[PDB]
Amino acid sequence: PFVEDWDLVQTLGEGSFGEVQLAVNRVTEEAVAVKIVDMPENIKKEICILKMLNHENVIKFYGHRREGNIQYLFMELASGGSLFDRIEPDIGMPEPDAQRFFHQLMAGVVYLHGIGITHRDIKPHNLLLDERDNLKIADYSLATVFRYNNRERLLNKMCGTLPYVAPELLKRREFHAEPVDVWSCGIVLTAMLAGELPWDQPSDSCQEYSDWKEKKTYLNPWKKIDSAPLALLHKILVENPSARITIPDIKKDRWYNKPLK
Ligand SMILES: CN1CCN(c2ccc(OCc3ccccc3)c(C(=O)Nc3cccnc3)c2)CC1
Repeated sequence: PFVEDWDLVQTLGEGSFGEVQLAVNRVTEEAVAVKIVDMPENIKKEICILKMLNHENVIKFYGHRREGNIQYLFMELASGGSLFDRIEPDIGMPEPDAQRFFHQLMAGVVYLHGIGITHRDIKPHNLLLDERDNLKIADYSLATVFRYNNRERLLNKMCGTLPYVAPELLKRREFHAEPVDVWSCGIVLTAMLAGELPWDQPSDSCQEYSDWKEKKTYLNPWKKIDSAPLALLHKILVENPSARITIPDIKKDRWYNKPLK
């Protein structure tokens, strides 16, 4: 029935593990986002995490259907598109829009981490907008459990997107999940405020990453950023994950608490 219930109108994007399509129902014309996977059982894990999600700043999971070898995952379509499309290259966006999206990103991330889930691929492509421009964290294909029965487990898989990835994930055999998601959030904030990513990756072979470690914020992208948010970015984009600021402390930051417009 699926082909008789739903029409796949277009490609929306690809997750790390899969591809998702705009689907419109042939009776109701209801429009949804559908992820279709040809069935290895990473998907079983993805589904199970998707079933846990209940928050305003996380995408809405409708449910799943398995037909043939193929699995179907249905989710709320984000009528606002992705955050990536609100970033003007070389410019970013107005500082108050950035702050609001960053407040919302932090709300979603706090939520995930409080259920012991790490997203592992936070970037503007995976941050979607509803009709009222409320941000929603999407794509749980790399998400995983880092805390269960109140015990933390360290991660050891490299994954994500290079320019968003924390430097410890390139160097350490094992590392803590939360500080890696905090890192990526800082790269997203950079992108929102400067319309460009600071480095290809956070390794010593990368000159722009060295420049930042030497504190040369007279260079781009940093020179485009006002002093208050830059001060936050200095706390987030700290190489040593154990000195990196934590989300509770982000919520006390000066710019984070600045009334804007
Ligand atoms: C008017 N249109 C409305 C829809 N517009 C739009 C554009 C990209 C999208 O996803 C990109 C994506 C991001 C991550 C992974 C794959 C694809 C979605 C969307 O709703 N996707 C989605 C929803 C729920 C769960 N997952 C993805 C919607 C573009 C503007």
